[PDB]
Amino acid sequence: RLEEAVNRWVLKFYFHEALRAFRGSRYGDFRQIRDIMQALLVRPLGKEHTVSRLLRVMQCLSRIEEGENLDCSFDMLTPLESAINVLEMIKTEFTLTEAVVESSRKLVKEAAVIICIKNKEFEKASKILKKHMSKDTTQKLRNDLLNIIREKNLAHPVIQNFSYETFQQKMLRFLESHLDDAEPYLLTMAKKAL
Amino acid sequence: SQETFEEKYRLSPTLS
Repeated sequence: RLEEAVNRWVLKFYFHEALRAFRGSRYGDFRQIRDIMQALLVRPLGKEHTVSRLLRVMQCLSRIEEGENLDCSFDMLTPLESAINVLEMIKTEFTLTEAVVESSRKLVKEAAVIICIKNKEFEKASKILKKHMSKDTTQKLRNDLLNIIREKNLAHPVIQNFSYETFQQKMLRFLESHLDDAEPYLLTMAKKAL
Repeated sequence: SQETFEEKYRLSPTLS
């Protein structure tokens, strides 16, 4: 009973510091804090609803933060494909409309294809474009990305102008908007102690 | 069923 409470305090504090690190573009720190949170997941945390929301947001951010490492897997799927799955889960569990998550779904799918193209993984880019963009977005963009792949044209403006920093900061901005504002109890007590 | 809490909410990548 006591350990659960502290465990949640600890998870929530490190969630707060992970966001702070992600928001400051300190991804090395983000990953170190992520690994601490990962190790916490095997300990009792109380009712699953008390932590489900922050954990979904942290899952999505963790997959986005690894989005450029195609030598990395969260599902036996490239990291940005995994993030798409988590985004769907967030839509359902957070009781969001399709319209509210549409522009974010669009950013992640476009990022998933563009990263494959940037690493010259044209076959992976093609399979991702067919799996996630066939049944959602516009035919001209599909056609543009297809032709970029067929021609291996990394010089195309869609590729050249893509910024992964901007992409993941936009993703953090959307994900954060669905979180409560309470400052973590541990951080409060640390301010009072110092 | 057999899914664990750590599995459902896995944060770190399985293969890196």
